[PDB]
Amino acid sequence: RNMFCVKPLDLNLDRHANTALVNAVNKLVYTGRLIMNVRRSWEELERKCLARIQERCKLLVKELRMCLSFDSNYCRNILKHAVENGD
Amino acid sequence: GLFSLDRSYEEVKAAVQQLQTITFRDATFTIPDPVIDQHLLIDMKTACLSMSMVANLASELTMTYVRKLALEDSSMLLVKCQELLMRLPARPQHVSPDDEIARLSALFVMLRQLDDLIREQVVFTVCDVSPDNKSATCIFKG
Repeated sequence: RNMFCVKPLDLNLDRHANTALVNAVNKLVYTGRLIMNVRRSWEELERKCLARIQERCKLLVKELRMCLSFDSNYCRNILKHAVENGD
Repeated sequence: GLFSLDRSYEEVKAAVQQLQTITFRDATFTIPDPVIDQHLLIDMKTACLSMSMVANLASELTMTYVRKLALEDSSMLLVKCQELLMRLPARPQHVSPDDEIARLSALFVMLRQLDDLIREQVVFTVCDVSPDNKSATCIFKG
């Protein structure tokens, strides 16, 4: 839900009742699943926002296609640029 | 040799009489004047270095074997060996037998290095004795 307040294991996951290899791999899979979760949430939000700005710019340039002036053609020409990258 | 360091002389005179008799095989023997010299000193140095190195060489399991054993076992051997120690389920820390082979091998070297201070030389292996024990045919001569 929120991918900026990283809270790395507020409570401990260690346990004497098992092998040290098991505790080490449980700590590793906690860290790995956390990293995968934060990256997948990030890139899903980026994909959603890129899709939204693509839809909005295409709908705006098609809506601006009817009127023709200096202003309309200038703003159309600004919105002719590609949006697929972050920069 | 080892006891007579840094201690009083009355302890030494009370310790020679506790450690001069030997009741081996229906006979009492006494050692003529055990006296500390430089040879006993260098033997003490070799002994203490070897046992220090084997104390360092002890693994995580062989020092706690009797400590884990003496909770559930009951035997006159274990009781008689426990009282010469101080007072103070669970998990082994890390089983790594690839390290334990090397630890046990070098521990065997250290145990042999402690051992050869009292096992000087076999010079005869007795095969058959005379019945009055005045003689014995034996091998390994030389």
